[PDB]
Amino acid sequence: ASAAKGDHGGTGARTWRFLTFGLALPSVALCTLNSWLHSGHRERPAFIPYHHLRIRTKPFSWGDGNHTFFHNPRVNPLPTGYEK
Amino acid sequence: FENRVAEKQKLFQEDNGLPVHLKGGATDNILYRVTMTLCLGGTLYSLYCLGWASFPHK
Amino acid sequence: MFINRWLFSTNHKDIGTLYLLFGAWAGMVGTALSLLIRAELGQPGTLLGDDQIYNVVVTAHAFVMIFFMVMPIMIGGFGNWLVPLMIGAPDMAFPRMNNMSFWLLPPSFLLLLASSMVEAGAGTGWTVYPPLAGNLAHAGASVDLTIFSLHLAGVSSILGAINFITTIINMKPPAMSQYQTPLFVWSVMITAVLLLLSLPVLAAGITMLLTDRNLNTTFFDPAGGGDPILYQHLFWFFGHPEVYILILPGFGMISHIVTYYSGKKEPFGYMGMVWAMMSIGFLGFIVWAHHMFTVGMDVDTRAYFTSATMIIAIPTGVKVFSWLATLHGGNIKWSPAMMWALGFIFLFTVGGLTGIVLANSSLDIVLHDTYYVVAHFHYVLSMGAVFAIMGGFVHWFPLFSGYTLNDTWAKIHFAIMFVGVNMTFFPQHFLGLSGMPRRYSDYPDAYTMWNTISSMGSFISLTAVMLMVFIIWEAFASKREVLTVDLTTTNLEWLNGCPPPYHTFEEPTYVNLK
Amino acid sequence: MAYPMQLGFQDATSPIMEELLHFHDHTLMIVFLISSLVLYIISLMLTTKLTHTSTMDAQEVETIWTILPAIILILIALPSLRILYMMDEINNPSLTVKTMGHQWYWSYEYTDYEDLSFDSYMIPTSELKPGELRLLEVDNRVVLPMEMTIRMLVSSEDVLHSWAVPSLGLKTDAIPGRLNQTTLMSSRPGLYYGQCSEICGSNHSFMPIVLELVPLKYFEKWSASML
Amino acid sequence: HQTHAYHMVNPSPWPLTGALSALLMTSGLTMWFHFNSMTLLMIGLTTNMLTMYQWWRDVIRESTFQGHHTPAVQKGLRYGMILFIISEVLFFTGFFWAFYHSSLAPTPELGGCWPPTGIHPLNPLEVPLLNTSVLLASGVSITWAHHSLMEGDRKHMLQALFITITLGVYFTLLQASEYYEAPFTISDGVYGSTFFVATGFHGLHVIIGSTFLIVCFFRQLKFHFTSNHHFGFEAAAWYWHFVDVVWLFLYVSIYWWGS
Amino acid sequence: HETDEEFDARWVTYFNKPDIDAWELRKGMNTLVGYDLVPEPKIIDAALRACRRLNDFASAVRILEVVKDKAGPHKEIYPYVIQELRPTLNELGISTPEELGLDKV
Amino acid sequence: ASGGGVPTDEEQATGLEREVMLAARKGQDPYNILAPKATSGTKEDPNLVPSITNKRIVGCICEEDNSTVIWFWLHKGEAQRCPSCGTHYKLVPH
Amino acid sequence: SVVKSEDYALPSYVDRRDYPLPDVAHVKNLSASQKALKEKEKASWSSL
Ligand SMILES: CCCCCCCCCCCCCCCCCC(=O)OCC(COC(=O)CCCCCCCCCCCCCCCCC)OC(=O)CCCCCCCCCCCCCCCCC
Ligand code: HEA
Ligand code: HEA
Ligand SMILES: CCCCCC/C=C\CCCCCCCCCC(=O)O[C@H](COC(=O)CCCCCCCCCCCCCCC)COP(=O)(O)OC[C@@H](O)CO
Ligand SMILES: CCCCCCCCCCO[C@@H]1O[C@H](CO)[C@@H](O[C@H]2O[C@H](CO)[C@@H](O)[C@H](O)[C@H]2O)[C@H](O)[C@H]1O
Ligand SMILES: C[C@H](CCC(=O)O)[C@H]1CC[C@H]2[C@@H]3[C@H](O)C[C@@H]4C[C@H](O)CC[C@]4(C)[C@H]3C[C@H](O)[C@]12C
Ligand SMILES: C[C@H](CCC(=O)O)[C@H]1CC[C@H]2[C@@H]3[C@H](O)C[C@@H]4C[C@H](O)CC[C@]4(C)[C@H]3C[C@H](O)[C@]12C
Ligand SMILES: C[C@H](CCC(=O)O)[C@H]1CC[C@H]2[C@@H]3[C@H](O)C[C@@H]4C[C@H](O)CC[C@]4(C)[C@H]3C[C@H](O)[C@]12C
Ligand code: CUA
Ligand SMILES: [O-][O-]
Ligand SMILES: [Cu+2]
Ligand SMILES: [Mg+2]
Ligand code: NA
Ligand code: NA
Ligand SMILES: [Zn+2]
Repeated sequence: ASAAKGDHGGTGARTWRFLTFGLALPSVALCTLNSWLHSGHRERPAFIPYHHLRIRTKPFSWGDGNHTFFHNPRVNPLPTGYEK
Repeated sequence: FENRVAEKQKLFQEDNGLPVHLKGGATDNILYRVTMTLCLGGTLYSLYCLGWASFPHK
Repeated sequence: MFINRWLFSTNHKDIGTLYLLFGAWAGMVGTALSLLIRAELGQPGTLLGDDQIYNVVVTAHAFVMIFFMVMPIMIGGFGNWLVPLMIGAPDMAFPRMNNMSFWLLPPSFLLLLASSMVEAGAGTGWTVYPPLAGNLAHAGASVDLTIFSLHLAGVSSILGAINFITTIINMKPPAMSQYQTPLFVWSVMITAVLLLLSLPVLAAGITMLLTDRNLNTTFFDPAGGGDPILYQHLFWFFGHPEVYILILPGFGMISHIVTYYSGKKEPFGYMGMVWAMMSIGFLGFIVWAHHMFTVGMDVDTRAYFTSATMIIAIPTGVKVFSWLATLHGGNIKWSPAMMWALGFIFLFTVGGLTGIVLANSSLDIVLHDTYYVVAHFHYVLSMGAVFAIMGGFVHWFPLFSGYTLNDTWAKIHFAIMFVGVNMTFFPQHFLGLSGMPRRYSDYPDAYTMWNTISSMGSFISLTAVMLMVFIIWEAFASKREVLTVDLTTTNLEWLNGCPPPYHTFEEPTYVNLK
Repeated sequence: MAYPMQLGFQDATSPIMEELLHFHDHTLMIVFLISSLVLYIISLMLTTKLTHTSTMDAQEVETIWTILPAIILILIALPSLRILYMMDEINNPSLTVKTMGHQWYWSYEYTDYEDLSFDSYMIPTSELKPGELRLLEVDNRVVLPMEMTIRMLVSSEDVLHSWAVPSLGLKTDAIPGRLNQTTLMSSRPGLYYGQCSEICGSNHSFMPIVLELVPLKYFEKWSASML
Repeated sequence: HQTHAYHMVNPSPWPLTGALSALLMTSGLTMWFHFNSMTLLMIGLTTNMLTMYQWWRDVIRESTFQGHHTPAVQKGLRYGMILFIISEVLFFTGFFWAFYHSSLAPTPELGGCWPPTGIHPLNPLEVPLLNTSVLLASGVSITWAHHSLMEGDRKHMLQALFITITLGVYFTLLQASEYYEAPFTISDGVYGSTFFVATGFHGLHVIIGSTFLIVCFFRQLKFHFTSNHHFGFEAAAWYWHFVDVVWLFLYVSIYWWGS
Repeated sequence: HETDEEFDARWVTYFNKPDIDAWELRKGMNTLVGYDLVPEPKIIDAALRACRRLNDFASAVRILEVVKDKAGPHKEIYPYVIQELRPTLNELGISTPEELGLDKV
Repeated sequence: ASGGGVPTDEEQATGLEREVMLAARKGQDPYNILAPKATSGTKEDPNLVPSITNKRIVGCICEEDNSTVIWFWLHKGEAQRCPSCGTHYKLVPH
Repeated sequence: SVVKSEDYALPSYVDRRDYPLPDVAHVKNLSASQKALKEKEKASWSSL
């Protein structure tokens, strides 16, 4: 593809700054908007003690051995279920 | 900021026989001594830890 | 000055010397481990203990021989000493990074030694397959120390690979194209490309094993939807290129030794030798699952891996016949190095041919995990890689040291070793064909006779190893200094004298283009 | 089983093992021939004072020693792959038997009809009966009907093992979470021995396999009595 | 005195301190995993950072201040960096192989399906898509920085490099928040294993690449780069494009195809 | 492509060059002995006479030794070559290695 | 806003890098970056081999595409010949 | 006669059956009688 844009003649800083501010950062701004609209917590699902999940073959080397490193009490149940 | 590369070039090309890792001055020697002391003392400590871990501890 | 020179080195020759000393010390460790193996098996019954102590020994034997003896000696040792001299370069591209490749190896070895001292050691096989190597069947620090040992050895070799590739591409005389560089230099370049591509995949696989053991991942644990066979693919994706890494610098040294002691200015068929090493390197990446013919693989996959593996015989045969064509018409000098190289050509070929037997997946069903595999790879490693190491060591010892060996003692040493390795390993073909498994500390009674002979052979090789140490001592003790070396016009590494000065090629060679 | 001073394969007990023997004979002849030719040429190159040290043209002779090895490989690959696919062909078993590897013993399950299963452990050397084989006998053998196509399914409940019977040409890895299939057909009654063939820890050397091949009617009555 | 153009390096202690830092970090991880202690690990991490600092400090002294980087030396460093990136590609290839192996053949323990029963993947159109636009945008801004440097434009080099770094930081902060918010963990079977180890090593490389860009930023502030000689900047840009491309493979494979 | 006779004549011409120098004498002989042949008497004749023009008796003797060496186990070649060279040996006063005792070990 | 502020190599290159740059501008190659082009190599027109001492190693690629390089020390004084092809070389110390 | 380590870059003598005419003479320095012998060698070798 030629994409859909189209501006050479001797490539340069001016063109890449043009791309940075005229395409790249606007796209980041659009995606930032899209993401802030769709954030907001989702219902945490019923806890089911599936045996292929919440694996514990050795205690973790931190904490009480039973909490993952970026444990989030709201959405990460322990092997026994969500914390109080 | 002003461009002071020229004075650094003079400093690091001074004909004083120092190796490049010590050629900045006395701070190089201090940082070297700290690095090497941590490395050698840490290595001795790792050997102590091996000694400890090589035997059962009830 | 001593610390500056030997701990802070940026010199390709001194760093090569460090690697040779390290690899020689590792070779003693690996030899002792091999004698413990063969002592356990030298009569029926149990000598040392059950299969755990036995297979900690077996596992350490392999890691020591491969990672701490062969690769440091061939690549770190002969590679650092010879490659810059053979292209007229003033050092390696990254001379200070080069020194870190060396100094990562004593810590890697310490970690392996630690693995065997803590808990009950890592009794896993050098392949370290889960779940035996996982945290339930090998609970405790030993396997993790083994993983970290491999991590450090892997970083060492990957940075060394970057160094050798850069040096060989970028630091030749401007008139010298890649098709005017010696075959040993080619062999090191191709080995380095294999190292660069394969070791990161090993590193990925052993890191997954580390996280399965310590962070509750389940890459290889079916309870989490993982698969032990995935580990095997990642390991052997590295592990087949690895055996070509172990032999390629050997092929390069053999080309130089055969050329030199045939009184020739050049190997027969130079571009065919380059082609063959590149072809072997390439085909060595697409055959790894011949280590997995019994794991439950589909028939069409078995057919592909059978055929792709067998193809490697064609470029390898070009090299064997080109060595014979180099001898042809030579003024043969029956030096000790030549004896090592002639033994290499024959015994490597025997081991390559039993590898072709094993490539046939239908026969491999019966031969896999038996001593027939052990016989195959000890012919290519103990009578191939090691024969090339000994040949190169004897040939270039006067360059590195400035002193000569006693050639009569060196021929005695070759003779003893040749009897020893063949007595050790030839009977293991019979043990494999008749069904003796690998990694056994004891065997059904029927297998006694060949196990007894094999163990007696291993003691003859011990006597050869001890005599080697005396021979090196005698050379340094007597101090016969080199005078003239012939054929310098086609062996540039000798042209600066013996030993060469600390700095060579400060003025580069003159090579014009025409 | 292997016998003292044995040099080659155990005698074939299955047609597929007989095919492997003939294919091995074919391949070994080629191995011997090439090894001996290389040894002979080495000796030829080394036994004359005549010399020729100027540059030698390589192009013509490299055709020979590329084409001849390619032809030889094809002469190996053709019968090799024929046995591979014959090994793989559909056969329709009469019976399925599972074996599960464990540290350090095998269990067997025959659940086509009834729930039959048992463990099979090495006989300790101190308990061998006179004339029994050290490290090879088990307490409960894998009784099977002779002259019949059997599906063996192989897995493990702990680490890797590998279920091997050399005289039937069988070796199938025992992998937890995986159910590997192989087929077994004995042309003869008898006792056929094998040993665990993947390193599995402290007693890897000591968890053997013993098949006992008998007529169907004996196998049926044995099966019923093992319930 | 030499009459070739290559660099004979002064005898240096950093190879040894680097190797010993590797011993201390690995024996330190062992001590942490098995003997409940972080002591050796913290020493190893410290000596590793000191080693890297003084080693790359010395490379700057040798080139900007002492003039040892002739064109032949620079060409070697170019090959060195390309080969290093190749090795890192193969390292990630092993984790992509693990991901496809497990997801193309989901085992019964998973429910025989991908994503596994009980796994609720992130929506690839929310933060993962935003992270994709961020790294892509930073590939554009680092290219602007490169062209400004070659054209001799100090201010716009600094502006563009600052924007590139800001986007690298933004990606890292977004990824950190996504890690915390994720309802699955590294212990959630092979789904969590492949997800976090692969994106985790990717995140480490983003941090490494961001740090490298920040080093270039301060060397640029100190006028080290000329409009023609600035290999440290080129190497950091190549590494940055490598980090961007690995992300696109992760996004397509793990976040999108594997959802 | 070159017949035997053409090869021999090139080599005769090489050694016959009146002002051949010492370096060219050695280059010629050390190159020639690399080939799979014992040089024809007419080639050796020209090389010996080059030795004479270069006032080098020792190299003439050495050339005779290398003729014997190139024949290997074919013990008939060297006495034949010496027989053919006897008029030149007599004319130039060249003693054979045998006449000088230099065949003794 | 096309401005400046980035030093040039001409302004700021130093040490050996600067030596190489300044010599290349004069068309000189004191640090051996280029392959020298051969003369006819006769005794009358020998290849002239610069050196900062009184001997230098020569490698002779005797014919185009030879993979074998012929290596020898070239000493100050009378021209020497490649031992394989005879082409002449003469040291020019400076 | 005497070969020295510091001569390694100079043309050297070798006895090699396939390099019959080495790059240097075995003996470079001549006594009075050996000089007279090399003069006599310029005359008919039949008179030696
Ligand atoms: C090749 C390595 C160098 C040799 C090393 C040691 C040399 C030992 C000889 C060894 C000298 C070579 C002769 C090898 C065959 C001898 C055994 C045999 O009859 O083999 C039979 C087969 C299976 O066949 C059968 O099922 C039928 C059984 C028939 C029984 C007949 C009774 C035989 C009497 C007992 C023999 C005792 C064996 C001695 C035990 C030997 C203990 C060391 O076993 C096998 O396949 C073994 C597979 C070996 C594969 C590697 C091949 C390498 C060939 C190199 C030779 C080059 C030139 C030789 C000349 C080579 C000279 C260097
Ligand atoms: C130096 C190391 C090295 C080398 C070079 C090789 C080379 C080869 N190997 Fe080997 N191999 C190992 C070291 C090596 N191997 C190791 C260590 C293992 C076991 C790992 C473990 O499980 O621990 C092993 C395992 C191994 C297996 C797995 C067996 C099993 O576990 O069941 C197989 C199967 O195909 C194999 C095949 C081959 C082949 C075909 C070659 C070929 O490259 C050989 C090609 C050479 C020739 C064929 C000889 C010369 C050729 C001629 C004279 C031409 C004419 C020949 C013909 C026409 C055939 N090897
Ligand atoms: C380079 C690799 C290498 C080498 C050289 C050797 C050498 C030897 N090996 Fe090794 N071996 C392996 C790699 C090697 N081995 C591997 C990979 C395995 C499989 C491991 C596993 O199953 O997991 C294995 C397995 C293995 C077993 C099978 C164990 C089992 O299945 O239970 C046996 C048993 O006999 C054995 C024995 C020997 C013996 C007697 C030697 C002897 O030949 C050793 C004799 C001595 C030497 C060869 C000299 C060594 C030293 C030097 C060369 C240094 C020289 C110094 C200077 C040059 C200055 N080995
Ligand atoms: C379980 C945890 C295990 C952890 C193990 C950690 C092990 C090692 C500790 C590492 C300490 C590193 C210290 C800094 C090293 C910088 C090397 C470098 O930058 O090397 C450069 C060459 O490599 C180049 O370019 C390109 C190559 C750059 C490599 C940078 C360092 C990478 C180290 C990790 C590599 C891992 C590869 C992984 C792939 C799987 C320069 O080479 P020198 O010879 O120095 O100089 C030559 C002079 O002309 C320069 O003026
Ligand atoms: C180079 C190879 C190195 C291999 C590395 C292997 C791992 C090493 C970490 C082991 O370190 C040891 O851990 C012990 C357990 O944490 C400590 O004892 C501590 O715990 C003991 C047991 O409770 C008590 O006796 C003591 O009070 C207390 O010091 C001990 O001091 C420490 O050194
Ligand atoms: C101080 C310097 C002026 C150039 C010079 O020193 O001659 C200017 C020019 C570019 C500036 C940087 C760039 O414009 C990008 C950044 C813009 C932010 O708003 C402030 C920090 C920021 C990082 C600036 C800091 C500082 O004002 C810089 C670095
Ligand atoms: C072994 C590897 C699977 C690794 C995995 O399970 O993770 C698979 C992936 C792609 C496969 C290949 C591709 O399917 C293409 C080929 C298919 C042929 O039927 C067999 C050979 C063939 C060349 C395959 C061999 C082997 O099964 C491969 C390479
Ligand atoms: C063309 C190339 C290089 C020739 C040169 O520039 O000198 C040569 C070197 C090695 C050669 C190959 C090897 O000699 C091996 C094979 C020999 C067969 O006779 C032809 C194909 C064959 C695969 C050759 C093809 C080709 O002539 C190659 C690849
Ligand atoms: Cu079970 Cu080995
Ligand atoms: O690996 O063969
Ligand atoms: Cu392999
Ligand atoms: Mg197996
Ligand atoms: Na035993
Ligand atoms: Na640039
Ligand atoms: Zn020439």
